[PDB]
Amino acid sequence: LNEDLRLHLLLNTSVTCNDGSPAGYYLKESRGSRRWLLFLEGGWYCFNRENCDSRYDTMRRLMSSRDWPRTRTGTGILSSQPEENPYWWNANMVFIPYCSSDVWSGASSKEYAFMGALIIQEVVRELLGRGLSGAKVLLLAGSSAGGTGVLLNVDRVAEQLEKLGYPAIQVRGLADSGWFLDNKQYRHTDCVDTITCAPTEAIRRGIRYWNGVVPERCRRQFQEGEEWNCFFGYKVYPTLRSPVFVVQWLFDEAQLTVDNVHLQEGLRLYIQNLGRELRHTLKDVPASFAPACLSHEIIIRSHWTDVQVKGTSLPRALHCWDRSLCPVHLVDSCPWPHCNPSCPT
Ligand SMILES: *[C@@H]1O[C@H](CO)[C@@H](O)[C@H](O)[C@H]1NC(C)=O
Ligand SMILES: [Cl-]
Repeated sequence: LNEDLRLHLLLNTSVTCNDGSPAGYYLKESRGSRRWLLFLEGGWYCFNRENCDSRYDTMRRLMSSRDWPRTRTGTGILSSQPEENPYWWNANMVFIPYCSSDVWSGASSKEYAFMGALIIQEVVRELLGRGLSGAKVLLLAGSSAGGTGVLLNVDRVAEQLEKLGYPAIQVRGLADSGWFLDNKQYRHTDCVDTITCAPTEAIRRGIRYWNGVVPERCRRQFQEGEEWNCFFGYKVYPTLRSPVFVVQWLFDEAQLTVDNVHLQEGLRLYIQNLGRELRHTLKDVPASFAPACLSHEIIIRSHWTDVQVKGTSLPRALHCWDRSLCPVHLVDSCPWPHCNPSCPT
């Protein structure tokens, strides 16, 4: 097929996936478009040697490029089909697979390797030779751990480009399902399994184990040793220099899982309070889209055009935002999961 994204493994083979195989990116160039969409894949993380070994058996794709296919079809925001992607089908499309298990924060060279931030850096620089140097807009986008990666890296990439001599390129971000709360769990549990570890504790261990770096402007706000705060969207958002659009299910499953909810009286309240706290953190975020659904991820799913908030679709909210650089602070007020009719299933 004419329209598939093609795999490029990183020429510098010292920047690697967890297991030492080369990292990489898929690319579909678009004749004539000055819009670049760079997508960071998600899929959790591992914060100790034992959890990582276990992920290596269960989910090897997420720790190695050995079996990556040479092509991939872009879906959602990365689709070249006008019906699937009405404003940006004609964009330069890039998919960066997530094989560092580090929320894209790993920045050192030397057991498992965690080099997420360096993979992004490396992909940006290779792309300059394939046409990124003439871009008007570089949209750094991501889902789940990729979404959080956007927040950790978008200003780093803005700096990388001005340092390399390409200041005219407008760097922006789009974080989907990467906006989490460092809250108290519903029912307590000791941190042992990835999926049920409290978010706060998970990042504390992750950041040390990974040698993870956080954006500089957020790092300065918190004490030495408390860099884990910068993994949380409401804490990193305020000092961002690059513009960022935030897409977040008010009742995100990954959030519920880490809050040790499993799917009552007390639970209803906790859940409904979650939704409320979420809304509160989006109050000063005009570029947001936050439907009251219980779900996780949206932007590279084929059905992303379906969801609406206040009569506006996600592709339309994004296009208006792009144009402002038609409403934009699109947060559902209805208070219980699925109260929005447009939710998916
Ligand atoms: C290649 O990547 C390695 C590991 O990050 C880095 O140390 C080395 O300097 C890179 N090569 C360059 C920038 O030429
Ligand atoms: Cl061309």
